[PDB]
Amino acid sequence: GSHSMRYFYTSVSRPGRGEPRFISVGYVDDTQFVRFDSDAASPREEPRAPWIEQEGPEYWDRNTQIYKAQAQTDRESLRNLRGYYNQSEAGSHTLQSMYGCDVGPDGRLLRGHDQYAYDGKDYIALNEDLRSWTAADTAAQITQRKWEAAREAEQRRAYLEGECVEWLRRYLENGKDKLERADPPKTHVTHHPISDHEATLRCWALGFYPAEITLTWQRDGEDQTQDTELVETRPAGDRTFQKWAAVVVPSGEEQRYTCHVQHEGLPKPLTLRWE
Amino acid sequence: MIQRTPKIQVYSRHPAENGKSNFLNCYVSGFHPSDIEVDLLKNGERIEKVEHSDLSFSKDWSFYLLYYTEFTPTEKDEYACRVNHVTLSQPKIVKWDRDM
Amino acid sequence: EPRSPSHSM
Repeated sequence: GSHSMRYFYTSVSRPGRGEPRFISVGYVDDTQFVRFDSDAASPREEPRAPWIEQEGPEYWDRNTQIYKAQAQTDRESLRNLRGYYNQSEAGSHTLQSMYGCDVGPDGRLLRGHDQYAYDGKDYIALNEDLRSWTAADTAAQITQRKWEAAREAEQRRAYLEGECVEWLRRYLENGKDKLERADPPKTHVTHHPISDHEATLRCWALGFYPAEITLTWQRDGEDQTQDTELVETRPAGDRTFQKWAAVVVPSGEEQRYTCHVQHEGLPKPLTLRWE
Repeated sequence: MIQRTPKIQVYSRHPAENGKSNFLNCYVSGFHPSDIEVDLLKNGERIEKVEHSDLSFSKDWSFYLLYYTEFTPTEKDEYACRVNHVTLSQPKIVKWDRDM
Repeated sequence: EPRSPSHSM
């Protein structure tokens, strides 16, 4: 299948309380596989999926030193950004980093990503050409000129075309079925009378992977878009996801309603009813 | 500066069955900044053994966290999630409903 | 595996 790897960094300043907190998480598709927290008793990269545990001690040692260095770099970036924006040295600010690679079924790079947000606003991003930057404002143009002079885009491109693609391929070979084969939803319909005249039909999708899914209610095979309550897809906590869709219907008309489930893990789209 | 109000969902990992071990989840998402307080409550009292997922975020930079605890649901025990964030003028309390 | 850090902003 097509796959992605992403690293997500969050640095949060706390002036007067010490160095910023740095947290990193790594994902392959929708599976978190590593974390690092600068505030841990002994900070180090830690496994968060079983298939990464087989990586040897040199892996964990290299990555731990990288996060420690990146925490110090983000601390410098936070100091520079509050200077660029002429902000108070007393206040807490956020620097977020998001990078990684999208690959096709043959494992070739489809797209590289390397971008940043300051206090929840887009700041600077490596363009799809992996050679040029988009800066949000004159502060980000200071960073852009610094990074153009330092040939940062070249160093980012080398990672995204090399280590990112090559390590994602390795994780997929080690992850095997956990990463390659979708886990279809377990589905059921529940019925909740509101009154003698109205009832709720709720269509459940549980334990599915990956998170992408479509749930629709139909009346006589027509989508009930404007009348469906749909909850945001949510983690079960065991690496699988949940979703439900609900419709309020006239009591005794339940038989006209079908729930339609589309998920990559299903042999074919499911039609469910209250039964 | 960007401030985004958290979305909250409270739910069990598995369909609830009285007397059967489960996980109580409180999923907080769509928020900024990341500073947030989430407690799970049993009959109004703070549950002590509560873990959370590692801080991550969505493509719009908004944060999400899952808070969770092992629990055995009963008929009478009431569960809730209480959230404090800079965007909320008071704590937001969402009750667990086994049917949602 | 993560990218080696490079220059500050």
